[PDB]
Amino acid sequence: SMDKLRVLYDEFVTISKDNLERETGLSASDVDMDFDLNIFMTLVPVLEKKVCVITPTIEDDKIVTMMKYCSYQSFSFWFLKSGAVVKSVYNKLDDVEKEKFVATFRDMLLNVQTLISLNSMYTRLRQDTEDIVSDSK
Ligand code: NI
Repeated sequence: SMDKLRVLYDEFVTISKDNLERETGLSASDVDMDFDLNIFMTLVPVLEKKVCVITPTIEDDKIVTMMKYCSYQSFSFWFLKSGAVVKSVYNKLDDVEKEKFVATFRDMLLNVQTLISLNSMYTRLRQDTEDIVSDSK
């Protein structure tokens, strides 16, 4: 599940870096997928509120809208470098790579949705054990 995300995330980063460095002239900072997963998890709720709920059948134009609301300065590889958003990069792509980028972003937000649900199972199992420990004191 982290496995299919790391494929997507690395695609998303390769595409983003190419455009970001070309357009700004600045050098990307180092990738930390884990740091960026946290950022993505904060972001999913805010995209669902700002635009619409994220379902596996969410339409292209809805994703493309969400790309306006995702700031590269928040992520490891672009930390505080410039004001670029994901749409800023979509807009520099040719019409073929636009479809790939929409697919990659959509599929990445889906894997992040499944990562959120798994994480709140891990915390449920942890509460279930913590409740046992304190129900002796
Ligand atoms: Ni290009």
